[PDB]
Amino acid sequence: SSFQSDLDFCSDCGSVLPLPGAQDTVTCIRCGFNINVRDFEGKVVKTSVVFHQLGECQGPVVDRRCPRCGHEGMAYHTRQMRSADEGQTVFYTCTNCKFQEKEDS
Amino acid sequence: MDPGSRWRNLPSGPSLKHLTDPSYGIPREQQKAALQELTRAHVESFNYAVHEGLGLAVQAIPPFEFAFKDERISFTILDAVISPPTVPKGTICKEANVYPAECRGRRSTYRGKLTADINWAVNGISKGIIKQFLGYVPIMVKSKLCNLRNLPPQALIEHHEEAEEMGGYFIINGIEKVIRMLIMPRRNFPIAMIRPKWKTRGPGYTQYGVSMHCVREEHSAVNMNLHYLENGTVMLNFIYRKELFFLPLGFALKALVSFSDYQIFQELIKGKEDDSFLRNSVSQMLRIVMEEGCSTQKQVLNYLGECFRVKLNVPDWYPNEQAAEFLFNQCICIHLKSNTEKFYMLCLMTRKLFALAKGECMEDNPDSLVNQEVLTPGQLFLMFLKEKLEGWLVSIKIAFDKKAQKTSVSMNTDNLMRIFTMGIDLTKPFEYLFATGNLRSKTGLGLLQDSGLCVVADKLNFIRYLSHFRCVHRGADFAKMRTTTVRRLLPESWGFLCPVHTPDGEPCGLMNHLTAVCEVVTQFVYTASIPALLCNLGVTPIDGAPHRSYSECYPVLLDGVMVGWVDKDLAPGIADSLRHFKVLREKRIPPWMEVVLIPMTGKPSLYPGLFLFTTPCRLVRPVQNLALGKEELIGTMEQIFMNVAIFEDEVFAGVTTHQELFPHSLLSVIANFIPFSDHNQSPRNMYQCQMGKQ
Amino acid sequence: ASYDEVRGKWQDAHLGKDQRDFNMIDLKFKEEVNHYSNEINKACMPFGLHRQFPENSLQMMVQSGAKGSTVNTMQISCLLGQIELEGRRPPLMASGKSLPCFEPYEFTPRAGGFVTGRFLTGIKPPEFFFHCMAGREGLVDTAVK
Amino acid sequence: SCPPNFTAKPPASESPRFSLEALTGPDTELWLIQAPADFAPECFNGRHVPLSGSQIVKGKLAGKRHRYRVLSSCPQAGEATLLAPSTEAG
Amino acid sequence: MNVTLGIPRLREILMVASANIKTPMMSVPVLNTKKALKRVKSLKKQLTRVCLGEVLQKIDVQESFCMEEKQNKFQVYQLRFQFLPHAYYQQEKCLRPEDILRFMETRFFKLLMESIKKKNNKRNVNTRRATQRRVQAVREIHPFIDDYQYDTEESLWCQVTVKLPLMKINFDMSSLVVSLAHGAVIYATKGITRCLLNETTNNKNEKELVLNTEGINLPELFKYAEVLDLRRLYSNDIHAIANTYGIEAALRVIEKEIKDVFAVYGIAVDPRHLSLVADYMCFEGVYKPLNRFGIRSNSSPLQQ
Amino acid sequence: LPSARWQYCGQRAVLVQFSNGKLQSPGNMRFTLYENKDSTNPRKRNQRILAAETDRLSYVGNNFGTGALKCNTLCRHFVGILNKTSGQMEVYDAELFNMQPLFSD
Ligand SMILES: [Zn+2]
Ligand SMILES: [Zn+2]
Repeated sequence: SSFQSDLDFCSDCGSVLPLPGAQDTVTCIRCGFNINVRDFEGKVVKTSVVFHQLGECQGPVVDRRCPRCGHEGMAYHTRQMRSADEGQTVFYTCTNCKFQEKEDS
Repeated sequence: MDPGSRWRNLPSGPSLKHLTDPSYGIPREQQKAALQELTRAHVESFNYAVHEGLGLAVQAIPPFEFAFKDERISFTILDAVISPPTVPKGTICKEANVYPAECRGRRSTYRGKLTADINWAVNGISKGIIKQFLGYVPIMVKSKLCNLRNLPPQALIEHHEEAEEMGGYFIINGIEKVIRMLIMPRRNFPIAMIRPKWKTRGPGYTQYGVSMHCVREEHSAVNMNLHYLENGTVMLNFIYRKELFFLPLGFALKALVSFSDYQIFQELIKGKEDDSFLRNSVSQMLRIVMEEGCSTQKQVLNYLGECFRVKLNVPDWYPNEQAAEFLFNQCICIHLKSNTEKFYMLCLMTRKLFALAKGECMEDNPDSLVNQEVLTPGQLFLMFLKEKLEGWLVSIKIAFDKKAQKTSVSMNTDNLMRIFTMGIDLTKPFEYLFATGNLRSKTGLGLLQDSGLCVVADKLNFIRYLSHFRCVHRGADFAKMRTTTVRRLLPESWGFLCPVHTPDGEPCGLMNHLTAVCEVVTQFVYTASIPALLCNLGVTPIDGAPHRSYSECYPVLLDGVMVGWVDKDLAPGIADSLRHFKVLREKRIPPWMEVVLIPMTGKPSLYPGLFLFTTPCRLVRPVQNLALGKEELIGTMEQIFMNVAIFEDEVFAGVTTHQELFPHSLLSVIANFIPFSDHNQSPRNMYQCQMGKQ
Repeated sequence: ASYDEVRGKWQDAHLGKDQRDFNMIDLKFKEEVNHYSNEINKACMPFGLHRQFPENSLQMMVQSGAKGSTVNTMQISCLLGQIELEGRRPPLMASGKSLPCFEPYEFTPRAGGFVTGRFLTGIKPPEFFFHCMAGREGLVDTAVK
Repeated sequence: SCPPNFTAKPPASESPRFSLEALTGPDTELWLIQAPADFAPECFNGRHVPLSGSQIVKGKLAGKRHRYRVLSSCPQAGEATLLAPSTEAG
Repeated sequence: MNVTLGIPRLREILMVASANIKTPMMSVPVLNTKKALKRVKSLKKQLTRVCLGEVLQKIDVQESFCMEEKQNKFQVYQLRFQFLPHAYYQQEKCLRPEDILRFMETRFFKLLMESIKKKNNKRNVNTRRATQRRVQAVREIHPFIDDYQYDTEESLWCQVTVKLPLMKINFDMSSLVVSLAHGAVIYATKGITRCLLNETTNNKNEKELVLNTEGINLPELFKYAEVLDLRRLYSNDIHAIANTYGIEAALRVIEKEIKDVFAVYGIAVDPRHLSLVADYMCFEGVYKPLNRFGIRSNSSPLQQ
Repeated sequence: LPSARWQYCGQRAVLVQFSNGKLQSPGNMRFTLYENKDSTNPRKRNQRILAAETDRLSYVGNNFGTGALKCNTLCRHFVGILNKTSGQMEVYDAELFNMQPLFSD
């Protein structure tokens, strides 16, 4: 008339057995049903912590002459940095010498 | 478009013929049914919160039993009503009612008498019933307690009010003050969070955690957290009157149910059965409860009623088994009456935390409107009124404890009752919340902020006045942060909040305004037949076993209550036959239910399930379900899984399942009034929306 | 590779806590759609306007330094171009669809904010919601910090 | 030590047996049919229920030809065990 | 590389004049001689901090139980450490995978067996917080080791079979092992995080390889002189040039560290304004701040 | 395509859950069931208490108390027989019990 619980729980009540210790039988606390410590050989708990399992032309161009190198085409990016009352703001960025100037419209 | 859609009366083009007519200047006998859909969430919420919710919030006040000299005085409020505003008694007058146009011009408050039936009883025998004037509460104009209720537009010009008087506002000392709609977290739902501020809360915590905003019948609100720990152990935090409580998970689940520990083991391992660290951790959490000699439910209840008795402020005569069911009644999952469905909910919060900590489900974005709802003016009225009723009872207790010192004749009461004259009067502590906006509570009412609740409805023009009744304010504490994520436009606000209509300075991104089609769900219905309907479909309930294994089965969560386990090959076919009941109004499926089937992909997507929401105070918007041909109230979380279409040409076969009503539905009322919005730039529109309001 | 396999690879690039291979698919759409943002402006802007400079008043205000730029005129009479949002294309949802109109993980540049319609003729509603994101981004990053 | 082995029940009492069968032989295969909450069981009273897959079986009350759908299953080792009363122990 | 930009760098220079600054760099060009270019590929590698949570793939903890006598009953652990392959880092020291095993065999386990015997040797709470918020050489390390097994064909794993006794509570050895596995392996060169020679940039057509490190150790680079042209060195740290190259070159670093803060943001300031700030802050010989602790040097009480 | 024949007879076939594990070992275990008295109300057809005594422990199972499962009210349970000789799945009525072991007071 024995049941099939997990190894860590009693199989007459459902309460949790404690850990092993100073004896050969681990006992429950509310039914006195004792199980051998030899039955806990197959208690193998695994854990795997994983660290490293696997292992734009800066935007569109516009024909604007660069201040430094004099290249004919700079790449731009717009961004609205003032309030909603006025303006946009255009950030140019050259292809050759990578120079970055801004304008406020 | 469907007849009855509220948008069938949308004009083809502008007319201009309505200002050269003989009808111009004759008041109609029917207010217009399109200007009244803008204060509907303000007025219907107050209607629930002075009639039904007040009777459901004097039942959740427990009986007030305290100790006299070896007797036991017991109070309870049986019923509480609010009268519509009249003149004081003794006034020689002809029309006894008081109308709002008097209270604006005289600069007083439009307020109604609150009074209740208290039931005093000594030593358990019911020995009286006293009708006690508690105070005056403010009445919303055009609600079911205003004296302008259901008047036609000609009888409303006679009482000095405008025709098209939409309501939504309190007259407090002559100044009209609306309660705006704050964003609260999504009620009765696990929200997977990752916050590294939680690592410094206890000894060995982890960032991972699941929160829940719990609300009971629109009148109480409590947040509770879970926390993953590096052991695999789960904790459970909750604040009860500025006292943060720590509580392990086994101490909650053993105190809730009388199940054996093998079933509490089994409920927490349902999907993840081959795992080895998880079974070890859910063994440790129950072993912790086994440590202190707490093997049954009553022993855990005595233990937690002895540890948590001095800060719960229970009386000096309860058994500790009742002073521990007092904390599960008011702090842990208040939205479920059963202690069994609190257990089956803490198991789902715990398993969402396990699948979040292992990195198998992604963080639910707390700032996205997928996981956000709105707070209506019926919630903040009913919550604060409930708390002040309890505070009135506590003030009666303080009146007796002050009458005991410097002792009077002090006889047995027998309806003597000069104490109720000396009780606290909630005229002024209830007026203060409206008059200043400063919430004053020993609880916090489940809200994350203290000020910024009532806003003066200014009326400089009519563009400004509408957009106090469409405002969705994110938070009155996020204005001071250096953040950008809580004030950034996200694509899940399509149809529910307006992209352009927000201010541009410091309240940018916080003060959102609703779109035109969007609407707050305020009608409260009952969910009795829906669990039996689901189990008549393929929902195998919790206690039985599904015919396929778990991890090939979705949880089902009907408005905070765990219901069952749907097989994987049935859950698409259940999410269709619950939209094919909502769009056709069948089998008591409400029209505002969110059938949300988060699918099983096998990748770290959202936590899979079939989540059915029916509660109020959400956001919802109408679309056209193309398969039937009828209007569907898509909610905030359904439309991250639906392929809606804007234009008829963009409707394809098999891919497209819905269609928006009219293609400019994404815009607010005020941002529609901008002519040719699609040709001017976006901060021009965001600046025009605050030109028109000036 | 079929499009479901590539779509599964880009779902796997998404949803991961690396977010490095997902910021590399942005940087390969944002190249291929700016080889179409330039080929439009070479066809419409210099010699394709209705009146050219000096007759054109907008080109006179732009080229003589009065107010404008050669970017605002291209947003008026050619495409608006790619909408970048704090450096990248606009955010996919928690379900991998760009906006409720668009299919989950849709390959087309219209899903990532490539507006390709002007302020002259008109902006359709998705290309408008993306544009409002890019405007609120700048107004928030000014108003807060 | 001293377990209860309870027999204490104030409003209750034992019961006799029923005249059903008591046999589980080589031919009898135990099926555990799980029915909806309002299912009148004479609605299938001569119809073929499937023993594999799924099949839209017909009802009786509304006369609908695919009103119910009987889902067949597999060996689940369902923990419910039948207590069929026997004739050797009355 | 990245630096600190804007006002909290200008305040970091002029207002606090910090000894410990956030993101400090160091820049040395290369001789452009063919012998001294093979060496810089190795020297970029020999200064990067290779950490153990950078070459490790996964930790595989496996707790069991083992009992043979009335006292000999134990908790057998097993820590299988997969290391990431040598092909997946060609930027760090050419750290050939026998070295990340000899690190384990020498000095990981001395940290592990000290963390173990610091933890258990002297969660469950209801406290009501009243506020709001060689295998014979490895076995020689301790007798708790039962077994050691490293990979021989390749060089990728390691299994300590730690055999601990029984306790009351079961502590986590996937929390101690993970927290100890955030630690420097063999050489973190003292005050240098990473090195970046990937700049082949030039100003007047030089093809000048520029190292640009993320940390500051001046005498670490002084011993590489046939490969690094130390005549043209640079730093952010004024306190690491005032104490190595003098105050009269910690004054041609203040000017460049103000100009290269304004010129990130497009602003250009005339050098006659900056050389008045460098010749005021380096007036007393030390690098004083312009704050409440640089007004004590002044003479007028009505200005202080 | 296997098929059968539905034949509903009507008696209750009691079905047992255990709060601690599978049974897996039938032996020397008593089984008695304790219905309610009054048949004028429908409590005679609803109230029932199952007793399953073993020499070690004894198990009590209700239909009304806090601990009774909600799979017999929100769902109906049957038991098939499948007499394959005549080819009929003759089907009875069932009810599911979930027994807790009895310890103390
Ligand atoms: Zn036991
Ligand atoms: Zn250039």
